[PDB]
Amino acid sequence: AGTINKPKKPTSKRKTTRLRAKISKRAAEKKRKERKLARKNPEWRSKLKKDPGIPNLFPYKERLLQQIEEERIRRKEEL
Amino acid sequence: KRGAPGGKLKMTLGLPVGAIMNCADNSGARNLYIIAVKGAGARLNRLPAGGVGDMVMATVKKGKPELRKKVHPAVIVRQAKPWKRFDGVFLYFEDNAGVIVNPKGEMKGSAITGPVGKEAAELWPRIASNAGVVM
Amino acid sequence: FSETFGPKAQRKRPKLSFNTVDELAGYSEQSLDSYHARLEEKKLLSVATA
Amino acid sequence: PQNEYIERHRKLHGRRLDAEERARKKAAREGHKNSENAQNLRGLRAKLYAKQRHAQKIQMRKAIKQHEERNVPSDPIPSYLLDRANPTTAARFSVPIPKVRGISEEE
Amino acid sequence: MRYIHSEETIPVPENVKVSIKSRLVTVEGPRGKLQKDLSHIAVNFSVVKKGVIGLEIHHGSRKDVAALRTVRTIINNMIIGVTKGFKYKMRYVYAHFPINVNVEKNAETGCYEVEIRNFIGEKIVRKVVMAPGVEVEISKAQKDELILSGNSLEAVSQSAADIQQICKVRNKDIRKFLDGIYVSEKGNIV
Amino acid sequence: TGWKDIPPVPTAQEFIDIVLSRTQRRLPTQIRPGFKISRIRAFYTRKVKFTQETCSEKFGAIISSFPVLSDQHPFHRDLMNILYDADHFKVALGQISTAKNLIETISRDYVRLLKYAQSLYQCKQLKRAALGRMATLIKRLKDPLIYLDQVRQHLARLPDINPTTRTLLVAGFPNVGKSSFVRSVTRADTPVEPYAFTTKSLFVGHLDYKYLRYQVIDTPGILDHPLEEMNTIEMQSVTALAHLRAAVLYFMDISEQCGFSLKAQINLFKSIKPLFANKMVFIVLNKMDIKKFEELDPEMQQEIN
Amino acid sequence: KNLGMRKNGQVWLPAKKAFRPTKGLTSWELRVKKRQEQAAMK
Amino acid sequence: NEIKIIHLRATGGEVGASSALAPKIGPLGLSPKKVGEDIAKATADWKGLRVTVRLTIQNRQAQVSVVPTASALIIRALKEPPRDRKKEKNIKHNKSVSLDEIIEIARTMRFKSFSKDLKGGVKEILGTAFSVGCQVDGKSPKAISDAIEAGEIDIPDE
Amino acid sequence: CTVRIWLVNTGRTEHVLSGHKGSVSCVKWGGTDLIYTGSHDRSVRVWDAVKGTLVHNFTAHGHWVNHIALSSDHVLRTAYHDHTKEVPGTEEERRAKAKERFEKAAKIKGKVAERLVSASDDFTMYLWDPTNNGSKPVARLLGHQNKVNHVQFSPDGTLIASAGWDNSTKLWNARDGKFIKNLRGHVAPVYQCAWSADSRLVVTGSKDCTLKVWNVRTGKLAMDLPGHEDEVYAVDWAADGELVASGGKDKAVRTWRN
Amino acid sequence: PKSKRARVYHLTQVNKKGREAKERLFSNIRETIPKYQHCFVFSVDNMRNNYLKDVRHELNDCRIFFGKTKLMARALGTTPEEEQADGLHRLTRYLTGTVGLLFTNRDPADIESYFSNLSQVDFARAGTVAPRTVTVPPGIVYSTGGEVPPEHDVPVSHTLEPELRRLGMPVRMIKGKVCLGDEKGEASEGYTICKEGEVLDSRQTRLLKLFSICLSEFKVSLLGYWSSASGEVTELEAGKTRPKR
RNA sequence: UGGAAGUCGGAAUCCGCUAAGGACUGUGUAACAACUCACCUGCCGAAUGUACUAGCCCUGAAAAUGGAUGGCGCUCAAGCGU
Ligand SMILES: Nc1nc2c(ncn2[C@@H]2O[C@H](COP(=O)(O)OP(=O)(O)OP(=O)(O)O)[C@@H](O)[C@H]2O)c(=O)[nH]1
Ligand SMILES: [Mg+2]
Repeated sequence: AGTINKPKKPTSKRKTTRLRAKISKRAAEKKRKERKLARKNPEWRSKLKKDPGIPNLFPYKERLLQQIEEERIRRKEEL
Repeated sequence: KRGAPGGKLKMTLGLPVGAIMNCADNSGARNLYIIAVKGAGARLNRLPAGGVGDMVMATVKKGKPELRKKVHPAVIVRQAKPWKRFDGVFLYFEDNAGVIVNPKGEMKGSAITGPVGKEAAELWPRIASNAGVVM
Repeated sequence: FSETFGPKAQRKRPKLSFNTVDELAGYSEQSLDSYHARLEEKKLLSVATA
Repeated sequence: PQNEYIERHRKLHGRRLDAEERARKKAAREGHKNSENAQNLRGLRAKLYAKQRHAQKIQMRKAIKQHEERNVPSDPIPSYLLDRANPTTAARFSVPIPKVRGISEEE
Repeated sequence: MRYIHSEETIPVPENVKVSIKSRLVTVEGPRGKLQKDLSHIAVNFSVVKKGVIGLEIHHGSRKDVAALRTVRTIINNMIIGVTKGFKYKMRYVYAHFPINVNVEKNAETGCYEVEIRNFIGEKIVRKVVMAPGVEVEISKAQKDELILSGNSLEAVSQSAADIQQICKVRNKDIRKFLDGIYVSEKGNIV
Repeated sequence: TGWKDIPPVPTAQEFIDIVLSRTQRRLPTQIRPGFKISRIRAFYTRKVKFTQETCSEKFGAIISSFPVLSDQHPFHRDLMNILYDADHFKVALGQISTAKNLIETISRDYVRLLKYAQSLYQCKQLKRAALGRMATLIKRLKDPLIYLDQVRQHLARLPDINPTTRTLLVAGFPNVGKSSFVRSVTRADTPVEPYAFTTKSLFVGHLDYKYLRYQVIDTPGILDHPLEEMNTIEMQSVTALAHLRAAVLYFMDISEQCGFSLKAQINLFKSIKPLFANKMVFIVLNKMDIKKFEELDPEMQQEIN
Repeated sequence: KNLGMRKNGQVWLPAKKAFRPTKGLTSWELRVKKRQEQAAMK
Repeated sequence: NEIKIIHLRATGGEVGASSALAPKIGPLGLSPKKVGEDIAKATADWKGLRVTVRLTIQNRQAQVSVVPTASALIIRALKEPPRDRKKEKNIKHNKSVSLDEIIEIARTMRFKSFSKDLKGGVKEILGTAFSVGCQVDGKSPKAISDAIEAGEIDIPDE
Repeated sequence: CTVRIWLVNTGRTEHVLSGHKGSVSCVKWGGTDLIYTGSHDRSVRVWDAVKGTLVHNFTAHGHWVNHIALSSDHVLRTAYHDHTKEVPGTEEERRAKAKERFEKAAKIKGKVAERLVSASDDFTMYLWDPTNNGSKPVARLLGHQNKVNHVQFSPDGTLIASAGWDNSTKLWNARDGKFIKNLRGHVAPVYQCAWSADSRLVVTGSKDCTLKVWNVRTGKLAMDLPGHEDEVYAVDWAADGELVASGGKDKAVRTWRN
Repeated sequence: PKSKRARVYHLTQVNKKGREAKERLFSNIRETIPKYQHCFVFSVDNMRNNYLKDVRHELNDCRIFFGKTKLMARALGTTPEEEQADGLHRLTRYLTGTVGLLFTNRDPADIESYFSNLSQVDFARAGTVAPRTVTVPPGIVYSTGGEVPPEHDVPVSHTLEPELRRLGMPVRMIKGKVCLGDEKGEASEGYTICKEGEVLDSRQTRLLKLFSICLSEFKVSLLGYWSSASGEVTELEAGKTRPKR
């Protein structure tokens, strides 16, 4: 495009008070509306979230699984 | 090709759109009413105009009824407005007159009454062949 | 449309209004006669002003 | 000229001498050109380009999935109804729309 | 990621002289001398071994590490230019109007000039001026062939590109009108 | 004259893109809700009318540019019926005209509704409705547009054969020398190759004899089986023999290096003889450098005589 | 001399090496070992 | 005095195979009708079947031979009813072929096969029969090939 | 695109009839040991059932062929069984009685000539007599405004009944193919039709969940049979004339009587 | 790294083999040691190697493995604790480069006689020395490029012209015929593909293959064989001279 | 199919030899031929490939007097996060 030699009308970054107030009002209305939709949401939600686990690149993941196994066996023996 | 001829020097245009000129050949028409000029430019409010040797679009108002309901290409061969040639001579004819041709420039009729202008004679070789006086 | 004409066309046999050689010759005869009659009626039936 | 005259000229004389090389270099530059189009087109042209690229990406994903999957009617109808185009075919006396927006007399 | 140290290597032939001062590389060989300014790239030059030049970047990004490959290939191209040279063989073809190619050497510039006449019957005479250091001859072994030779690969290839781009067919079908001048072979003089 | 003056026929999606880009870029696109309702109605009515006008111009150009098979000479009409399916041709152009008429009807209906629309939202919905319905109408024409573009390219590449002039029509089996004769007497670039059906379409050249222009027509080869079993390639030659009042040069190869029996050549000549009524027929015995007529069987010579 | 044909015809280009700016950080034997504990852990 | 070999595909009991053949044999100096008659005489035992013919030409006379092919042998062994090709098209070879004559076809094809064993030759012929579309012992030739590979059906060695 | 002939006791195929370019939608076996097939490749074929070779190829239909019908179908379906309700003592007598019934139902002008009719999606029907006319059809049966789904000869062989997708059942003279009368009672496409043994009555089962009994001599709707909750797919009239069976999308068999 | 080369997914039938091919090769070799009484190692280097199919066909009683060198070395057993038979670890010193295993029951003299009498004329590969100078003449370019006389030769196909131009031949299209210079052999010298003693590169060898000119031969050099009865590896003539690892 | 040999189409798509090679991914022929791809081997030499997620950046639609992060101006900031 011929932007460098012949630039067009600039896009103003100077906000107006009316537009700022309107944007704030619409943001607050959207936030209240999404609260209402989340309240009346029929979409299913699990009781317990899926835990991502231990990353593979952690250098002591196998050892950490060893204490996990040992602690569960100890809990089974205690119970 | 359009009817505008090349190699034509600038001259005074004496016949604007709306003029009625005599019909100088034997096609059957008695006069031609100019509705358009070939090669006319574009200006606001300006009437198109033609001079001697120009092709115009003309309508027969008096003549045979067979020629009546059509638009014909015509060539202006005589004009009454004085115009200057390159040798410094201003000149004019006693009437405005033209001949009906086809878009390629062959004449509809067979003979021309009265003289024709030089500019018409060089620009249209059929009119030069059908003219008895070149003047 | 794609199997009739084009890069993927599969049509080989045309649709003919005749079956034999004599029918072809006759059909060409009345075809030319009808074409001439249509030209004659079209002829019987500088631009014009608006 | 008549019939397939450009193909006959192709048979007799060939291409320009650099046609294959220029075509190969253009096909090579297509990736840079597509990224330049994705980052530099403006407006409605950019929006249409984005939707087109989205559609081609979805179609390419479907083609790859089908090629990976290559190595592995509904309602009973009689024989005279087989191979024809048939519809899929899927107290409170309430209508499907029990309530709509009210329209005032001024509207 | 910022890489602590990255390095590239350029071997030098025995008859070649390399001088680097303030990133301005001068490469001299049997065929002559070439010179290029490389001060727009942050690089440290060194002599890591006899006949070996090392290029290193310290605490540079991936882009700064990758720029050393371009510097390596450019200096190797100057080395190949002063050792063996660069040669571009071009062919001009036509269908009906033979292309008349005249090659001359202008005395006051020292550069070669290639004049092209009768390109698809055109009355204009196209004139293309070669870069300084590019020599153009009309080949006698093969038919309708120009040979451009020099030390600078960029100069020779840009001259060949100018010769192609001056004979461009406009407003005609390129599947039918095949006249032009094309680069047919690229290689070394030696 | 020919049929090279037909403008290119776009596809369905290209057609929709072209029409909508004209509507987007040749008209103003900014209307405000605070304007007058007559102003809003005029804006959206102008959009609908302009879209219909562009569609009507394109469809009318497609319809008027293509040949009318009812108005052609019998040779040209039957040649188009052989090369192209005549039913498919007429159905494709009828679908084009039907879509044009339906687009006009939709435009009239939505302009009448936009006369009574009361807000910018309603006007916008009516405009989008009209444009979407026209787009659906164009979308159902996916196959006729492709078919008509292929037909247009082939028609532009067709030879120009005058059916009412002096013409020498060369016919026979393949590999007998028809294209060799046509190439030797004219300037036409018909290929000459040793395999059968080298020439798959009609070719035409021209010559001058006694200051008169003669046209010479080279045809594909014809085999010895009835009209129900001949394909379109041989139907081109058969249509040329049936409808062009010409001088038929039937080329015969008595050497039989064409691959066909001379019995089959005699039988094909006898079979296509009824097309030769009111026409002038010359058996041209070609390849005399290989085998002469005197070398042939006297019974065979008796049959040829 | 060069025995093969380069695709773009720039026969003066050298035999380039892979752009591996992280080359030399980890040895091969250690990577084989770490592959073994990685497979066991997975 | 040179030997020249030309391979062609011909339909048995048909003269018109020389139609496309004669454009090149004519320069060599043979009679196309004579070559077609020789081809028909050689392929008289292959009525209605496309077979490949070797033409050996030397000193301007030609001798013909019928080169066996697996598909032609399987279609012949199917024993289809005699029929005309012009009025009956789009046919399917859905009849049954017995495994013994499949082994016989493999023994005939042993000279063309590079398989080490008659079992491999039989499996090649079964694949060709699968491509043809017939049945072996009332079952699918792929299924008999799988049974032979698994060892349920024993193929004789040589 | 094939028709396979099976021997019942072994289960083995004797002949495979191939040559159709589409799905073979209908097959009939005539009393002169011929096999008639109709297919979606717009063709009807007559095959010799003894040798397995094609005899006739009729390619005059313009679309899919849905149903074909023989003039002797009613007697070939029931063999030696008749109105007497006793069977002959031996196999030779039973075969002789079956052949006599077939010849009586298939004689045309004193000679045995099985008459064939085919209905297609091109809105048309074709009447063929392969023995006396070969490949030239006896008549083009014309008048259905939509696809013709089912066709049947009358047991006495004088009438042809056709059911179309234009909600109509049409009656045809079986000798020259002339249209006689149109039966107009259905509001959805008629799927099947069937004749009574006395050739007075036609039962038609349609998509509108109804059966209708038509008297063909008065040309009028004798009986209306509602009761199917959904579309009717299969309709049959017993050879005894006692019962009419119907079934369809509602999954329940319905038997209808006087 | 957003800027990356786009990898082309291949919509073709055959996939990459993987480790299952290696396991199949291991099992096939380890089941073919005990069935055969000699195991030869043969070398074919810088050769097209397409006649190994005919070698396999003619030696139908033998078994030939032509696989990855290190894969065959690990199949036979490099170390004495890993070897499948007594002395197979001695044979693995010859498995370098392009080698093949030949399991046989025949007398070794028969194998040596076969591979000494086996000669096939072959196209040269890149890197070999040209034995004779090949120069295509000016004028009409023929299919063999002057190897056979032009009267018995056929003109080369017109589709090969851009390939010859890409390989460096200054050919052109004249009336559908590929010509070097002019149709009458004027204004252009003949083109020398290869000279005496020059090392051939892939461009020259591709030109020679396109013109169907063979400048090399297919020779199988036997390095040595292991005998199952003695447990001993006998070294052959190329086996003394070839480097070992 | 006039011709159709993996590559105008319809349907199947198996086996052998295998190191591996589709009853073929494209270019090509009137059909062949020829070239190319999938796959395999030799050379080389140590880390890569794919798909997502999170930051920052570009596009993700704009009219009409000349103008606005308040202005200058700012680029390891005079921008962004702590
Ligand atoms: N010896 C000889 N050969 C001829 C003669 N005329 C034609 N031929 C050969 O016959 C072959 C067929 O030539 P064409 O001109 O293509 O004849 P055609 O095939 O019937 O013509 P088309 O089918 O229309 O292309 C050519 O390849 C020639 O070699 C002739 O007069 N003498
Ligand atoms: Mg020919």
